[PDB]
Amino acid sequence: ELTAKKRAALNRLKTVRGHLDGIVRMLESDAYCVDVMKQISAVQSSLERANRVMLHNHLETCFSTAVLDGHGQAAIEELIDAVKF
Amino acid sequence: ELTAKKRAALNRLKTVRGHLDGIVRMLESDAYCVDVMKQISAVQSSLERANRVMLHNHLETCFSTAVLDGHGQAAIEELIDAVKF
Ligand SMILES: [Cu+]
Ligand SMILES: [Cu+]
Repeated sequence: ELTAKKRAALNRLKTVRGHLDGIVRMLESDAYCVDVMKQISAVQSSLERANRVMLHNHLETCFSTAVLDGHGQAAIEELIDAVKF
Repeated sequence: ELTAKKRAALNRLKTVRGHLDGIVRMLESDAYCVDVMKQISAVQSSLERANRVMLHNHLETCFSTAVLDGHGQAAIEELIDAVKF
């Protein structure tokens, strides 16, 4: 069943797929380079926001409750690739 | 009519919209946070590549042929917002 944050991330993502459609569309109509470039940047910024809600969800959620057991090093170590790999 | 670079940017973008679908889908199935986070990052990296092909197209294209006339300052000045605004 679906979190606070995971819902919003999801809706954010849905919103971004439509944003993407628009860009695909204008590129298809041989749109002005700079305009396309700025849409693409708008999309990336929304992606950044969604990813950080994710992280945030993850930390209080799966991350924390690597309280009990092997948690610790493994949760961290793999958390690290998802920041940049 | 459609450029070298603008074609590829377009196909890249089309590819990314499908990538996005997948993410929307897994989030809908309450997917593992980290996995989702890493897809989202994969999408952003492809966006970065597409944007730079754009830039590259723009520079040889509309940017350059602000050779003649008021070109110069205006093309540059507005080019600058599309790097970060
Ligand atoms: Cu998680
Ligand atoms: Cu251009």
